[PDB]
Amino acid sequence: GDAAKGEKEFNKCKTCHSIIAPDGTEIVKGAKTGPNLYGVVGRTAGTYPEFKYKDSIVALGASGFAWTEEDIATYVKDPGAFLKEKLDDKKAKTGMAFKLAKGGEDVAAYLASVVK
Ligand code: HEC
Repeated sequence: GDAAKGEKEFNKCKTCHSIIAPDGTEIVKGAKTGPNLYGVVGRTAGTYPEFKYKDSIVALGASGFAWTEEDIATYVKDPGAFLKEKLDDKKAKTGMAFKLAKGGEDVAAYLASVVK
């Protein structure tokens, strides 16, 4: 995907999220309302350190759910619904009170590029 467009598009992502360098330097000085996305790619979702997740997203992760580029790209288009679906649960609420039926694709590539 267009990692460059992903980077630009990240202007929205960072409203809640951020991206951190391996050493801890706050590269994307965004918010920390959502789990800092650096290294989301391949991660077992709800398990990033120092982040107050919910039961749903954590359980999804615990069920052996890993964030692929595809999954990430899809998620942003239908968060909450994604959880509800894959967890086969009704009460699978998400903190992400935001959706976007675009960006996901390029942003996923950007995240994949960023995990260095
Ligand atoms: C503010 C509201 C936003 C915006 C604009 C975006 N996200 Fe995203 N996000 C947000 C919260 C509060 C949470 C936590 C969910 C929970 O219930 O705990 C999330 C979570 C994610 C995740 C999950 C990652 C993980 O499991 O560790 C992904 C993936 C994710 N959000 C990605 C993402 C992208 C690519 C965005 C770009 C526009 C984006 N979010 C925006 C809150 C918010």
